[PDB]
Amino acid sequence: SYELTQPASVSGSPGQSITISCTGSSIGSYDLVSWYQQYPGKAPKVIIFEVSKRPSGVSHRFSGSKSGNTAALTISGLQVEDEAIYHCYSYDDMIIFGGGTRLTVL
Amino acid sequence: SYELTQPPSVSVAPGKTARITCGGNNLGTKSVHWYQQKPGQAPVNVIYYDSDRPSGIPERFSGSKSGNTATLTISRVEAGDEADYYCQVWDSSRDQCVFGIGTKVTVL
Amino acid sequence: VQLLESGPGLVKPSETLSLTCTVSGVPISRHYWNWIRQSPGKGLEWIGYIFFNGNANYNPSLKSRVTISVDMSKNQFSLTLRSVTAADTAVYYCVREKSIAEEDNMVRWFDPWGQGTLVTVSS
Amino acid sequence: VQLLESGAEVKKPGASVRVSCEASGYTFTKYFIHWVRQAPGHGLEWIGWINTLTSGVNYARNFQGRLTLTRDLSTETVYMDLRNLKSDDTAVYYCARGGRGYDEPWGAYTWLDPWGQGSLVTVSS
Amino acid sequence: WVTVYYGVPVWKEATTTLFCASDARNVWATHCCVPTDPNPQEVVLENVTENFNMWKNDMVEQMHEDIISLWDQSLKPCVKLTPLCVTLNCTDYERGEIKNCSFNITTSIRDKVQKEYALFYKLDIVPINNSYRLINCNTSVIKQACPKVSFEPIPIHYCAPAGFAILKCNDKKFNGTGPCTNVSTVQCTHGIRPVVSTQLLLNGSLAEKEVVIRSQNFTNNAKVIIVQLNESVVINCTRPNNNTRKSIHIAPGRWFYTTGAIIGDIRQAHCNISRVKWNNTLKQIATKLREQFKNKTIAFNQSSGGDPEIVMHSFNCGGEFFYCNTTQLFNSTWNDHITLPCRIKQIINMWQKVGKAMYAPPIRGQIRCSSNITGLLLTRDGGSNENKTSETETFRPAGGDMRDNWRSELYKYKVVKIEPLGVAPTKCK
Amino acid sequence: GSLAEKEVVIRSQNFTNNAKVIIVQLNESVVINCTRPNNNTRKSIHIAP
Amino acid sequence: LGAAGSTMGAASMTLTVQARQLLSGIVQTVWGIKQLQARVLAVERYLRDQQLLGIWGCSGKLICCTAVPWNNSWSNRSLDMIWNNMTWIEWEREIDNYTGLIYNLLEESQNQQE
Amino acid sequence: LGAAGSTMGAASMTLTVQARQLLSGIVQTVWGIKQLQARVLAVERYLRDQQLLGIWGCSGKLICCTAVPWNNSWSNRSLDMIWNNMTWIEWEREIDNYTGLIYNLLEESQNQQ
Amino acid sequence: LGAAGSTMGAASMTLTVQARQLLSGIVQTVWGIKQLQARVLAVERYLRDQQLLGIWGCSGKLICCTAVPWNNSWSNRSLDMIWNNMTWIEWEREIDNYTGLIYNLLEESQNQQEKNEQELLELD
Ligand SMILES: *[C@@H]1O[C@H](CO)[C@@H](O[C@@H]2O[C@H](CO)[C@@H](O[C@@H]3O[C@H](CO[C@H]4O[C@H](CO)[C@@H](O)[C@H](O)[C@@H]4O)[C@@H](O)[C@H](O[C@H]4O[C@H](CO)[C@@H](O)[C@H](O)[C@@H]4O)[C@@H]3O)[C@H](O)[C@H]2NC(C)=O)[C@H](O)[C@H]1NC(C)=O
Ligand SMILES: *[C@@H]1O[C@H](CO)[C@@H](O[C@@H]2O[C@H](CO)[C@@H](O[C@@H]3O[C@H](CO[C@H]4O[C@H](CO)[C@@H](O)[C@H](O)[C@@H]4O)[C@@H](O)[C@H](O[C@H]4O[C@H](CO)[C@@H](O)[C@H](O)[C@@H]4O)[C@@H]3O)[C@H](O)[C@H]2NC(C)=O)[C@H](O)[C@H]1NC(C)=O
Ligand SMILES: *[C@@H]1O[C@H](CO)[C@@H](O[C@@H]2O[C@H](CO)[C@@H](O[C@@H]3O[C@H](CO)[C@@H](O)[C@H](O)[C@@H]3O)[C@H](O)[C@H]2NC(C)=O)[C@H](O)[C@H]1NC(C)=O
Ligand SMILES: *[C@@H]1O[C@H](CO)[C@@H](O[C@@H]2O[C@H](CO)[C@@H](O[C@@H]3O[C@H](CO)[C@@H](O)[C@H](O)[C@@H]3O)[C@H](O)[C@H]2NC(C)=O)[C@H](O)[C@H]1NC(C)=O
Ligand SMILES: *[C@@H]1O[C@H](CO)[C@@H](O[C@@H]2O[C@H](CO)[C@@H](O[C@@H]3O[C@H](CO)[C@@H](O)[C@H](O)[C@@H]3O)[C@H](O)[C@H]2NC(C)=O)[C@H](O)[C@H]1NC(C)=O
Ligand SMILES: *[C@@H]1O[C@H](CO)[C@@H](O[C@@H]2O[C@H](CO)[C@@H](O[C@@H]3O[C@H](CO)[C@@H](O)[C@H](O)[C@@H]3O)[C@H](O)[C@H]2NC(C)=O)[C@H](O)[C@H]1NC(C)=O
Ligand SMILES: *[C@@H]1O[C@H](CO)[C@@H](O[C@@H]2O[C@H](CO)[C@@H](O[C@@H]3O[C@H](CO)[C@@H](O)[C@H](O)[C@@H]3O)[C@H](O)[C@H]2NC(C)=O)[C@H](O)[C@H]1NC(C)=O
Ligand SMILES: *[C@@H]1O[C@H](CO)[C@@H](O[C@@H]2O[C@H](CO)[C@@H](O[C@@H]3O[C@H](CO)[C@@H](O)[C@H](O)[C@@H]3O)[C@H](O)[C@H]2NC(C)=O)[C@H](O)[C@H]1NC(C)=O
Ligand SMILES: *[C@@H]1O[C@H](CO)[C@@H](O[C@@H]2O[C@H](CO)[C@@H](O[C@@H]3O[C@H](CO)[C@@H](O)[C@H](O)[C@@H]3O)[C@H](O)[C@H]2NC(C)=O)[C@H](O)[C@H]1NC(C)=O
Ligand SMILES: *[C@@H]1O[C@H](CO)[C@@H](O[C@@H]2O[C@H](CO)[C@@H](O)[C@H](O)[C@H]2NC(C)=O)[C@H](O)[C@H]1NC(C)=O
Ligand SMILES: *[C@@H]1O[C@H](CO)[C@@H](O[C@@H]2O[C@H](CO)[C@@H](O)[C@H](O)[C@H]2NC(C)=O)[C@H](O)[C@H]1NC(C)=O
Ligand SMILES: *[C@@H]1O[C@H](CO)[C@@H](O[C@@H]2O[C@H](CO)[C@@H](O)[C@H](O)[C@H]2NC(C)=O)[C@H](O)[C@H]1NC(C)=O
Ligand SMILES: *[C@@H]1O[C@H](CO)[C@@H](O[C@@H]2O[C@H](CO)[C@@H](O)[C@H](O)[C@H]2NC(C)=O)[C@H](O)[C@H]1NC(C)=O
Ligand SMILES: *[C@@H]1O[C@H](CO)[C@@H](O)[C@H](O)[C@H]1NC(C)=O
Ligand SMILES: *[C@@H]1O[C@H](CO)[C@@H](O)[C@H](O)[C@H]1NC(C)=O
Ligand SMILES: *[C@@H]1O[C@H](CO)[C@@H](O)[C@H](O)[C@H]1NC(C)=O
Ligand SMILES: *[C@@H]1O[C@H](CO)[C@@H](O)[C@H](O)[C@H]1NC(C)=O
Ligand SMILES: *[C@@H]1O[C@H](CO)[C@@H](O)[C@H](O)[C@H]1NC(C)=O
Ligand SMILES: *[C@@H]1O[C@H](CO)[C@@H](O)[C@H](O)[C@H]1NC(C)=O
Ligand SMILES: *[C@@H]1O[C@H](CO)[C@@H](O)[C@H](O)[C@H]1NC(C)=O
Ligand SMILES: *[C@@H]1O[C@H](CO)[C@@H](O)[C@H](O)[C@H]1NC(C)=O
Ligand SMILES: *[C@@H]1O[C@H](CO)[C@@H](O)[C@H](O)[C@H]1NC(C)=O
Repeated sequence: SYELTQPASVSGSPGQSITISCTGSSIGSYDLVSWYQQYPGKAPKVIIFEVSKRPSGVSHRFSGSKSGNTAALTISGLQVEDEAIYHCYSYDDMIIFGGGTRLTVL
Repeated sequence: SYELTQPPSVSVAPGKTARITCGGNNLGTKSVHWYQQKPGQAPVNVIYYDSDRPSGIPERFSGSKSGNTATLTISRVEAGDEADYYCQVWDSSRDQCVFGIGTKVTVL
Repeated sequence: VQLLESGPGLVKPSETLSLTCTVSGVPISRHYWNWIRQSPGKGLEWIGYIFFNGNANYNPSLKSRVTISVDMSKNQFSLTLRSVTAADTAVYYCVREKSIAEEDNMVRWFDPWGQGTLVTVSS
Repeated sequence: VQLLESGAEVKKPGASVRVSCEASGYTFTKYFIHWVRQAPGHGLEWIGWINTLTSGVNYARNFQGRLTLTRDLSTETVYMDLRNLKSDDTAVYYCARGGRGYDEPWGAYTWLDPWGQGSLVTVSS
Repeated sequence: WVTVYYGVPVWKEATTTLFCASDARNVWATHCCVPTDPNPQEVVLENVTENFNMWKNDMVEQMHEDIISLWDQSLKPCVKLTPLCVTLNCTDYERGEIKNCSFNITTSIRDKVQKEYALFYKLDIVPINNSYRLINCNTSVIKQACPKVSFEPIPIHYCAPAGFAILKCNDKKFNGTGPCTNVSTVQCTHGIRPVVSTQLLLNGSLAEKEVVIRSQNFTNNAKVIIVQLNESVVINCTRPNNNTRKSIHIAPGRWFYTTGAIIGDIRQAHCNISRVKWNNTLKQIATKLREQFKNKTIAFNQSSGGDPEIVMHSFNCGGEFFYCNTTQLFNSTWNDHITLPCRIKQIINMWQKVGKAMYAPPIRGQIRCSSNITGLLLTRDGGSNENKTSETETFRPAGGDMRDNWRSELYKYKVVKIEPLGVAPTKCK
Repeated sequence: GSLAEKEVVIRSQNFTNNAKVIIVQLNESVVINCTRPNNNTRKSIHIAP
Repeated sequence: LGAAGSTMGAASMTLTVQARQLLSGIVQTVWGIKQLQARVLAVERYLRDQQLLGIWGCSGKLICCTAVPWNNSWSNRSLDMIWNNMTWIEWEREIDNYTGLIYNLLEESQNQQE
Repeated sequence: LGAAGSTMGAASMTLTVQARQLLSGIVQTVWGIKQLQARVLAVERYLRDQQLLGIWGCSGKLICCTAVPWNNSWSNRSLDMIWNNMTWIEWEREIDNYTGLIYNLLEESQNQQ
Repeated sequence: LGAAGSTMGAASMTLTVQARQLLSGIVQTVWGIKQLQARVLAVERYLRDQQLLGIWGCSGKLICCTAVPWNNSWSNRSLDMIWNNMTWIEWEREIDNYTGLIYNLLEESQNQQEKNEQELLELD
């Protein structure tokens, strides 16, 4: 939704490092874009806190970046198990979620 | 209160060291400060403790204290150092500043 | 940093002397204030010290007639001598007092000595 | 920590639905609770929140006048009462804990860790 | 050489327990309070800087905890009303505002069934025919406040224990956090009346020059904005319904006090607020908000919350708990008398404490209280609209967190511990 | 609890008085696997207010 | 407190009277418990400082001379900067990290090594 | 306790005899609370006096030399009239009027000046 | 604190070393009562020793001078037999029933009479 203009999908081979991004412009007023991951049939979960803080239970493969209007998630060493829909979370006096990017693994 | 006594004057050749003394009762047990006054000018501290010089004052200035005597030592005295040099102590029994007589240093 | 003296420059015999000195930088509550005078041809004579609070002391030769005021709002101080004589002709110096907290109150020579203002007493 | 939605429901247009969400494993009053819906083809839409201690609320503009969010402290449960349901409202409605503890500068935002399983509400003629 | 000094003028932020002081029946009493200092002269810490923070201020937390404790201790020994949690036979005696309810006390004293009646407000009655339950009959215990105990908002001063000091910020327009330049040291705080209210703050202090609006973060719309006025507005409220008290013997030795009869007619409770003072005050508030939000329009709207305590304005006049309708006041748009109807309740879920409730006995009616409007608790709630709506911000009444009322009076204070020892280099032995 | 450092040791206040409890401390632990595999679920009853 | 914003040197000139000894007693149910605990703690704090000064052989003195040379690795500042520039608050913070060390040195040098 | 009914001179020995910590001793939830509170208060009183003595320049002194001359408005009499006649009880009753004055003078003369 | 088995002389050589005080704490409603009582008593014990040393004329110095003669009703054992042939524990037991007596005597001579003598010097 709004500025969180995520690509419809991404893909790559196992072991490939890939990037998912929304790079919405309304970042600076909150100065924060967090990330969520969701599996089909399941509730979404937080993978990244604030900007690039990885909580317990989340793999080191997942590390984001924020800069200017940049808002991105990099998944290093892509696993089959990482197939999911990924989303940007932002705020502009209200919570805005991105449409999501569908990640598949080749 | 407290006695600080200095000779009226000393005299050195240019380039020689002046030994400007100050005496008093157990003067060496008190912090002894010295200052330089150019005629017509406000004075400046040249030393505040044994071997402790303030910034802004050149290496010519040194001095020390022992026993009942304090000495201001000025090596390589320049004509520009012709001045009245004085000693100072604080007298805690009166809680007052005590100044010495002042020694005129002549540079030949 | 700088201390600048001022005053009538000339007072009459039997006139009370009042000298106001301004502190240009650091607020006056930071250090102790002190006045010293030098009669022409003489060495230094300490007058007294004051502070932000009521901690003060004076030279017994003047003590019964001397106070120094504090103006915190303007960073000013003023030396007042209720004397009558021409023997008080002197250069008055505005100095700030520094010290090290040791036994016997080892007060430092007053580094920021000021410029000195000559006060003449004459009819 | 767990958070559990009531099950799925089916309504006709011009209807209303009541969806509960039960909290467990943490002090209810320590965190804000947000509601979000997942609409097919649209990703996620934030709807609103409650304070849980004071039942202060915030609702998105398109829910004002139709959505009420309330709570019952004695059961540590929050409810969504939504009226004037349209077929356009078919979505999975989820609850989650907002932020961090209430007493934090951004404590209402950036978490949503315990998302519940989500309750599908279908509205259809 | 390391020299040891004692009596050194330094301190560190620290927490300790503060104590009650009052001028010297009421709950604020000398078993918990001591006499005040008639001359608590401030000491200015000339040229020091201190960082203050009204949020996350433990003085607020203590005020909250002790007020709760005092209330619990005060109600602890009072009459349980549990014997009355039976089905009521209710009819009437604005319309059916007050109902005449009949019931069977089947235990009481001496194990005889006693037919009895009482007059209750509809707000304390739950349908279950014309059969009703008490609003908090089950799931909690309702106790009657003791008739001998008053809860008057006597200004309370908090005082530091020896070894501690309270620093106070005298800066004008302090925004609630950050450095304060004009810092003074005090022995005790100013007296703060422990007044409890929701939406609108009563009998607090006033701002020195202008209305000052404080927030932890204005962007974060989840936070409460505290508005302190520099001019008060006086409002007088009343409960005109003259009545008689009925003493019912419920407990083996104790008594329940209810309303037995109404004298004269029934009229809705109300508050009288000036038309002029109110909208002039809003103009001032709106001006400050316009500055804070960069010229977007300021609008005032109604509470949309789910708590009866919040959607209605809430206060206590004498022993009568009032729920007043303020939708009439928060209804305006600021770019470039008023009678508020009220309701009365007998069962109060004070503190949002689960499992507890209290009952408020009648005080014979014809009560009017004048009070000072000193500030507001409100929140902003719009967002995600830069390309969707016009540039208008909307604010609505907010509250229910009692710590906000107390925070608004403690914003200028901090507690520190005095640390008299320290060391420094010297030249001595 | 704790184990004896070298060997099983036996302590008593008195060994002829049979009314005393003999405390035997082992120098090795024995591990016991206890379980109740009978699966259940909880019922919440509103007993009192 | 007092002129805490003054330099350390200036502040020390009134150290004698800053040390006003504003202790409870000389100045003069859960509530009962809290009130009692507070009195006990005030006593413990008072004694703790007196005990420590006793350990260092500083009891009875406002200003106590040590047997420990100043260790300059604790700070690069000259006496002039320390005493006639910095305040006591600033100073203690600069050397707050060496407090335990300093205390240990004072205890040994004034008692075990004399 | 001891020869309270004796002249102050005689009592100069009594004085030190009774300077025991009579404020402390060995004995061995309401009753426990009442006694604990009493014990804490006894400690505060003890310290209050020790602190006051330190303030006046008295430490470990049962007889402490002062820096304040006796002021005759304070029931002067004579030295033999008190040391060899009046008891401490009687004496203090006459001096009670000046207690605050005396304490202020003791602090300033012995230590502050 | 392991010198207890050493002789009195040997152990006294380390009183300074072992004068650990152990007064400063660390980590600075019935259980609350019990612990509060424990803290109060610890303070009381501390103060009792300090008050007692003060009443005897002791400065805090670990070994105090005296003004009371030792006598044979307490012990007629020679000094080597006491200081080098015994531990402190044994010694304390040997003279334990004279503790009250000795303490009263220490007080009477070293500080009660001595202070009276000091007043006489001040009068002069
Ligand atoms: C009441 O009024 C006072 C002024 O009188 C305000 O005081 C200060 O306000 C600033 C506001 O920014 C406070 O916070 C500062 O945050 C900066 C963050 O920048 C980095 O991080 C952000 C994300 O968090 C990135 O977007 C950004 O690109 C940067 O990477 C810090 O850098 C600041 O520290 C620096 O400057 C200060 C001087 O201002 C120096 O002292 C520091 O050493 C450092 O160089 C700073 O932390 C600031 O903390 C407030 N001061 C105090 C004492 O609190 C109040 O904020 C205002 N309050 C309200 C409610 O309005
Ligand atoms: C754990 O191991 C220890 C040994 O390390 C055992 O301890 C011994 O236990 C016995 C039984 O209780 C004790 O025996 C007593 O001896 C007394 C005499 O002691 C003096 O004389 C002997 C002479 O050989 C010296 O060795 C000794 O040092 C003393 O100088 C008797 O008086 C005792 O009672 C008898 O006399 C009284 C008189 O009034 C009668 O009333 C009694 O009925 C009885 O006849 C008794 O016999 C022995 O002293 C203990 N040794 C030590 C070193 O203390 C523990 O028992 C053991 N524990 C277990 C659980 O097994
Ligand atoms: C002690 O008092 C002094 C004097 O008031 C305080 O310092 C002063 O701080 C203000 C800023 O709050 C300075 O004003 C402005 O400074 C900027 C930057 O140089 C300049 O561009 C502006 O035009 C304006 O002058 C003021 O100059 C400064 N004065 C001095 C002498 O430093 C000081 O902060 C106080 N300290 C404490 C601990 O309270
Ligand atoms: C209830 O609230 C109203 C405001 O909403 C108060 O209104 C006015 O308050 C003032 C001060 O109490 C009254 O002033 C008095 O006016 C008379 C006029 O004859 C004058 O003689 C007195 O000296 C005094 O100035 C005023 O009457 C009153 N009414 C008006 C005109 O608005 C009112 O007092 C409040 N009533 C209470 C106390 O509950
Ligand atoms: C603070 O808020 C209170 C509302 O709780 C304001 O009203 C005051 O309320 C008390 C009762 O709680 C009134 O006292 C009572 O008066 C009746 C008179 O018949 C007497 O029978 C009772 O025993 C009791 O004394 C008090 O008069 C009333 N004050 C006013 C001006 O109406 C209070 O005024 C607010 N402001 C301040 C500064 O406290
Ligand atoms: C407090 O907030 C509510 C909610 O935003 C405000 O009510 C809203 O008012 C607007 C303007 O009158 C309504 O928009 C228009 O309504 C007409 C008639 O139904 C429709 O044909 C237009 O297409 C458009 O929707 C809006 O529907 C209405 N919302 C609700 C839930 O009632 C209210 O005016 C605000 N009050 C204050 C004092 O700010
Ligand atoms: C709302 O707050 C104001 C204060 O901002 C309260 O004003 C009070 O007004 C009365 C006079 O009507 C003052 O009493 C007088 O004080 C002078 C003091 O010099 C004395 O000489 C007179 O004999 C008389 O006692 C009262 O002090 C003043 N209160 C304060 C705190 O200054 C007003 O009553 C408050 N209204 C409500 C409803 O709470
Ligand atoms: C438990 O308590 C009993 C009774 O007090 C202790 O009994 C003692 O046992 C020893 C060894 O059997 C006896 O020693 C010998 O007894 C024969 C008797 O014919 C005698 O001829 C020998 O000369 C020698 O005394 C001892 O008398 C007997 N005790 C009496 C008072 O105590 C037993 O040892 C205790 N056990 C433990 C573990 O404490
Ligand atoms: C209670 O008062 C009585 C009467 O004054 C005290 O008894 C005796 O008092 C005299 C002084 O007045 C003591 O001094 C000696 O008197 C004898 C008289 O023969 C004289 O020869 C000596 O040179 C000396 O002056 C006398 O010792 C004392 N007698 C006794 C048995 O004590 C009595 O002491 C007072 N009670 C207390 C506790 O002080
Ligand atoms: C409280 O502050 C407001 C600030 O707006 C005061 O109202 C007047 O505001 C105008 C600007 O719109 C200024 O020109 C006037 O000088 C302000 N008047 C005063 C007295 O400050 C309002 O009057 C203040 N109230 C009180 C009691 O001081
Ligand atoms: C624990 O204690 C037992 C005795 O209670 C020890 O048993 C030893 O067993 C061997 C034969 O396997 C014998 O030769 C030894 O003489 C026994 N020792 C003793 C003291 O009885 C056993 O080894 C001990 N366990 C450990 C780990 O030390
Ligand atoms: C001040 O004390 C510290 C801590 O004991 C000393 O720090 C280090 O000491 C080791 C030897 O034990 C040296 O190898 C390090 O190089 C020292 N580090 C630093 C920064 O000095 C320190 O030397 C002492 N300084 C003085 C002047 O006595
Ligand atoms: C003892 O001290 C008092 C207090 O200073 C002296 O009496 C005061 O005298 C002034 C006038 O000079 C009066 O205004 C005070 O009211 C008096 N106070 C009291 C308590 O009497 C007194 O003269 C001194 N006496 C001696 C012998 O020194
Ligand atoms: C109360 O009880 C009477 C007698 O059974 C019945 O006639 C009346 O309708 C009841 N009223 C209500 C409100 O239940
Ligand atoms: C109405 O009040 C009367 C007393 O006037 C009482 O007898 C009757 O039972 C009450 N009716 C109800 C329904 O409570
Ligand atoms: C009391 O109980 C009797 C018997 O069941 C019933 O007829 C009567 O209406 C009840 N009265 C009330 C007030 O509930
Ligand atoms: C609003 O402000 C105007 C200013 O002219 C005033 O006349 C009016 O009484 C105020 N209040 C209301 C409710 O209209
Ligand atoms: C702005 O203010 C003017 C004058 O009060 C008014 O005519 C206009 O309608 C307002 N516009 C908005 C955005 O409310
Ligand atoms: C003194 O300065 C040097 C850098 O020139 C630094 O490495 C050293 O750690 C400093 N020492 C202290 C005590 O601050
Ligand atoms: C002061 O003297 C009067 C008698 O003139 C007496 O009543 C009063 O109690 C005395 N004050 C004190 C503190 O003893
Ligand atoms: C020891 O001193 C006490 C107390 O003075 C005395 O009673 C006893 O007779 C003395 N004994 C010897 C042997 O000197
Ligand atoms: C004190 O009494 C105990 C018990 O009788 C005894 O063991 C100890 O040796 C006694 N001390 C003296 C000096 O008699």
